Amino acid sequence: MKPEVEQELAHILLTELLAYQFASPVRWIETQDVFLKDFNTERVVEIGPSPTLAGMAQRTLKNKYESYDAALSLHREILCYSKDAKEIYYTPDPSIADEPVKASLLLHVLVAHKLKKSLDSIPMSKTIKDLVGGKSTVQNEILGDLGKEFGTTPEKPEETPLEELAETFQDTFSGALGKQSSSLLSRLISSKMPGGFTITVARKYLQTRWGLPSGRQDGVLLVALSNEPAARLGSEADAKAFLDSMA
Amino acid sequence: KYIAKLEGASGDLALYKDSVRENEIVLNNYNERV
Amino acid sequence: DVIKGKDFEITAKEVYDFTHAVGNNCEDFVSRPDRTMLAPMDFAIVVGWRAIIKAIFPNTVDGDLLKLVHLSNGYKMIPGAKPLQVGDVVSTTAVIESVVNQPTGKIVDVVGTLSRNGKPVMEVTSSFFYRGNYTDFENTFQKTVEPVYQMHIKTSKDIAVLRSKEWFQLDDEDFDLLNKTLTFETETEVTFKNANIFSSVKCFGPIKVELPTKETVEIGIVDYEAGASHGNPVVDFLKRNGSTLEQKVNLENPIPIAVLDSYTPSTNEPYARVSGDLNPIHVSRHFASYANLPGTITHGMFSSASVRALIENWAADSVSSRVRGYTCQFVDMVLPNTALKTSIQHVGMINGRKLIKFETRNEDDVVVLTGEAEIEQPVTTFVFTGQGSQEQGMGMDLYKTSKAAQDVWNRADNHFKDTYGFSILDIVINNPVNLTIHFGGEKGKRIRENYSAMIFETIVDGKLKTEKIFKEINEHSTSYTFRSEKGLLSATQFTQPALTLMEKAAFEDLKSKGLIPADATFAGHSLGEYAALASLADVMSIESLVEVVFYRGMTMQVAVPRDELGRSNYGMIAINPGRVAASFSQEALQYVVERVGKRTGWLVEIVNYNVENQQYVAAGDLRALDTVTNVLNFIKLQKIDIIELQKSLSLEEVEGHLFEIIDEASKKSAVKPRPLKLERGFACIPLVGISVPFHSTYLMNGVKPFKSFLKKNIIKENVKVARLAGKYIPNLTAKPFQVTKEYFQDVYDLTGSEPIKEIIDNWEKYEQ
Amino acid sequence: PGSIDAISQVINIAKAHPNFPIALQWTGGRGGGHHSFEDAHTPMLQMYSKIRRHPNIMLIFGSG
Amino acid sequence: TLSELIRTTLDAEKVFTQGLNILEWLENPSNTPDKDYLLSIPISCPLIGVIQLAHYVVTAKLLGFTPGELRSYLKGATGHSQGLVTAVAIAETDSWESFFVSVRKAITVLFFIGVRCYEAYPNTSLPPSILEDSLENNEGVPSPMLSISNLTQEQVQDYVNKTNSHLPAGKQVEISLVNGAKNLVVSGPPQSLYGLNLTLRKAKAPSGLDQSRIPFSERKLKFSNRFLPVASPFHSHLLVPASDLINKDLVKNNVSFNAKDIQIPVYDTFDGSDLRVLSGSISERIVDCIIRLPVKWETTTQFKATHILDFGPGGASGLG
Repeated sequence: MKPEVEQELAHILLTELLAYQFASPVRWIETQDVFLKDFNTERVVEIGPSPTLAGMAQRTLKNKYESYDAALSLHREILCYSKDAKEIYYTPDPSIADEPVKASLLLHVLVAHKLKKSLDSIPMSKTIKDLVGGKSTVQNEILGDLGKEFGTTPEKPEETPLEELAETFQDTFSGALGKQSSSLLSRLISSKMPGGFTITVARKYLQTRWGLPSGRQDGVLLVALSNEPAARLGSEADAKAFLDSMA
Repeated sequence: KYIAKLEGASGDLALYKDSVRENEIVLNNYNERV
Repeated sequence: DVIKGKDFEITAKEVYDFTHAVGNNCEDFVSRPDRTMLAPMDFAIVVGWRAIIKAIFPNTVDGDLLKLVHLSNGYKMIPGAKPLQVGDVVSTTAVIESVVNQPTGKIVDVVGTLSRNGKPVMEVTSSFFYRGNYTDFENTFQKTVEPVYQMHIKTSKDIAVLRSKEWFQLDDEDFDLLNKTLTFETETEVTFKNANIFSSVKCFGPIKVELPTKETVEIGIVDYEAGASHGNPVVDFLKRNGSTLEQKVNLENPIPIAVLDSYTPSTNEPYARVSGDLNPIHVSRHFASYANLPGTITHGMFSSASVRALIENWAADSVSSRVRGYTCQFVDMVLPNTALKTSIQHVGMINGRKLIKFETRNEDDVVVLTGEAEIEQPVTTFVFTGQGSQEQGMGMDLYKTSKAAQDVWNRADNHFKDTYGFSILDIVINNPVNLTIHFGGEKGKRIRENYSAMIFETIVDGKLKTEKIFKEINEHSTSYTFRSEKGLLSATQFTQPALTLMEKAAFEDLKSKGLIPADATFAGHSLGEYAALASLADVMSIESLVEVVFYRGMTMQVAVPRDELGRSNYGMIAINPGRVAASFSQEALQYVVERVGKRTGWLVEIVNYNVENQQYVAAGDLRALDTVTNVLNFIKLQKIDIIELQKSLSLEEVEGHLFEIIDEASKKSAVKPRPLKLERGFACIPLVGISVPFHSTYLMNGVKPFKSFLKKNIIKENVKVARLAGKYIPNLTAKPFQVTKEYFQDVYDLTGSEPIKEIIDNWEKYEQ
Repeated sequence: PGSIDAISQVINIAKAHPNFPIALQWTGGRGGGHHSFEDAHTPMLQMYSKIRRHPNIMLIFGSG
Repeated sequence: TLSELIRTTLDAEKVFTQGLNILEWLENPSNTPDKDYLLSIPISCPLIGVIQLAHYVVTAKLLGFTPGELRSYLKGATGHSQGLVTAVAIAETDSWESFFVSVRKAITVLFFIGVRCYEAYPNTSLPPSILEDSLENNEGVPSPMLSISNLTQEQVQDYVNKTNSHLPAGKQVEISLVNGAKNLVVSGPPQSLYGLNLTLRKAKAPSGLDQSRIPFSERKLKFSNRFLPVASPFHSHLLVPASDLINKDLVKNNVSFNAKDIQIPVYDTFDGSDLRVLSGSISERIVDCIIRLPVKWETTTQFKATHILDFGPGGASGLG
């Protein structure tokens, strides 16, 4: 076929195609069942003010393309223009009085220290088995710590969120640090680089400069445990600026 | 929060709804006791 | 002279070996049965090596090959060809691009050309660096293949500039260059004298012009030939005055995709085996120490492949086909047992292809690898919405920002004012209740004549009638007024163009941002159909498009007699087959609807086959529509499971019963106030403000005026075959757009077109 | 006790006074009168282990 | 002996890229390979065996016992998935000199099981959209083995028949380990196991609910579904082509287990029977007990005893 004539045919063909589209039914079944099957479309983009055709495509795949999509390991992306602009344009968005320590703060610090993670990377509304990688030795090691720290635990504590599990301890717990947290703060000052000044001399600096009594003193030390520096810092003067940022 | 998160989007919504409905019955006893 | 390598049989063995060496675990390179094994684009170096590396060997290119530095390696899949299958026999063809003497040493650029069954498949581009001090200017040259440059000729000055250029040799001197599109396929030979001054500039190649018939023809030669020159005049001319075929468009903000840790192996032995890069400086310590290196280094080409595997993973979603062009700059060298930290950024688009830019650092936070990756969009289908959903100021947020949007609306709006004497924008933004068109002045007259010439065809008791729209409008008319109850925006001769504009506008923004694949398939629901064609194949101008869509709305408004006020005896209703009964299917509606129209005699038919067993639309007689919603109200309240007693209990006593069930709803709905208010019930939902049974057989009559109007606004030299073929899916013939006999036949079987049948009768116009 | 959490509380009472006998009268939701929402089986299967750690607990079953 | 088995076997060196000089990897931690490639099955399987044998040694030596004495005090022995081979090897040991010939077999077994199963079904790269989704749905890193806590065998079997109905033959999943009464492991393609995890997230409760005021038979189930950090589907129909090639690679490496050499009962991991009471080759059964046949652990730990010794890896995470 010569492209001069090929042109002429297509022109004529399309002309009656539109003329007679007008007065003959929309066979949108066989439309859908061509680009979904005969082309294996990985991404449909509905250009329109409402996701009408998105819905029509979405529910066609729900009905008869369950067995077919899984059989090809074919991931499908359904997008409308109006709703799903950001995926199509590729422009996502960036996204002083003394008080005994809370169980909610102490719980967060014991979990954050064991996971080697920061004091804000852990959200409180999350179960213990969730924010662990299912390691389980890490899981029961945390539960082993909470047994030492608070004493009596609820039943399956690793299935109730830290936010929910905080108030349960808060009732029977009051101020006094105890076994596990003291031993971790025993390491924090000893293993790191308050080289000259021990626990007692570190306590008096918070009480003198900032004006924090015993209850407030412990809470600042727990934040320092979650923000453990781990680099061999030199003198007292750097270690004073460490306790300043933690306060 | 779990209402307002899912309301933005119907299974596992009525189960949040009668959970906060039940807490209002217990809370109605508390301030009556107060 | 050209270097050719041995034809290379790809084996299931050699790919499997190569993947484990580099650590590419992508699904496409694993022997799953049925779905053959692919070979990576990295694997080309294994094929290419024997030819490519030969380029640096001759006596005239004299270098200490110990102090060679692998600078950059680039792959480029030619457009259209599929990547390497397991069964492929691959011919290699290595051409050297550039030998150049710089102060610090000599740069060698090599261009491999892999061949499958005689077709080019991909270009392998390697740059190599001999360190030292070379006065080798005689054996120093630059034979490049410049990319294709295209010029749009618009003005009488663009032509006059080209006529001033000696190297613009035409075959026909008189040839008309006005409003044409020249494409320049250019290569250029250069020989040197100094590090800066060229001894011989030679630039040539054919000059093709874009024809209306989609294929180009060569009627022009570039013939530049100089002596002692400084730069290539011809290329710099085409940079500024023309443009490339493909335009890169940066995002507003680059997106960090991922930051990943790929590690170098303990030894370079396993890569050396599969690659054929047995270079001793990678493997033997004493050789390494002789080259003044900090020990046995990891292969350049290992690092390239390793990073590419993550690019393939994290940007192409575990698919080998999508990655189109990968280049890799080697900044510094890499030791075994090192921890490479590669950051991946999606930075830009080029006509529906993503630009990936990556950056790999070691432990010491030193730049090691940079490069670019052209990656395809997934397989894409654009589907354009139909009527129904239209609010005040729809897509006006997009009009304010996008330059491309501003183009679409305004150019249309300028036509609406200059031809039909209103602002379509005014309509969208304000949604007025009454609009008055005035025909005063010479310009007013032309608009009035444009309202006159509108026609339609309805069957009036006897025969056809070529009655015109707007009976009020004559040669003595001064005003015509458009009247609505709520606003003109919901009166369908305004709804339709606005909807069409919004969608087209949206598209052209995406096209301007280069978010449109070349190989995208497209269709549109009823109206969107038109927008789709204007969008993806430039079938009509914006000018010619909105004209038709406007005329469509007009012919739809009048085809039904609606005497009383804005109230006809026709309408349409949306049905949910699932709501009435869990067994009620397609094949249940095709009985009920066909029977209600055969029994009553009143026309009712299915017009929208949208969602299977969830969303269908029936249009026709409002009396016949009140029956169907009541018959479907009856089967939902009985809930007498249809598959149990369809043919299993009462064989064709359904026809007796369905009638009995019809004739107590049929003879109940015939005694209603004449233009009957329709209500909703349990499955059938009425489409509000829809008064016309469009897509029914009723309006087969008024096509000859609609066709003849399409013929004026769709010119033959505005229809690209290539940009429609197996991409366009109409609504009439839900099969890919193909120009073949079986397609023409399938249309006429539904249509009854005399212009179509006169083509099938002599399909022997293969001979011009 | 009605719930898993209530069994726990009983246990902690038995820990406090290990010499004093405690009748642990378990009742599921199936019993007559003021009843819980708990299956008879599920909580006992969970808690039996920790119950029988304390000898002074005398475990009694009811409800139906 | 493994460095030996690299050159002895046809195509091992390309699978074993980074060598197996584990001496240098431990004595100098800087030369140690990555933590992504050690977890690959041809190098993981035998090294885990080594650890189990090592725990047996550090037991026996501190007692002053010869291994022949330590096995004699055992009434019985068995092994979870690949520990079963190392269990039978403990039944064979007699003295410190005739210990290393059992060490040579536990390796041969594990080694070829590791290699040939990597050949039969190697794990592939996952789409990151599936990967990212599973991470924030708190399921593990997608892998061919999926652990289901807190469901009856019945309850799991319902939720696999739903998934397997929509799958063709060569991609179906199956219950592979029955660890506890309510502790199951399903194996199959990681792609397919994601599709199973879709169905699971439907019927599961958000963890911060407090179901305390819902009737029990209307409560949503509160269970843990997550992938296992492995690189191969063990006890799956996917690995049946490996089965034939491993028995053939025991014959050429002069390794078989005989009923008379083993002096304690070793418990079959599917029957719970004694392996000593077979007519055919013991090695051929031990392969099928790992590669094809599932593991009903409950019926395996059927024996009555007072004390059980978990030498197995993990410690607190251990089988014990």
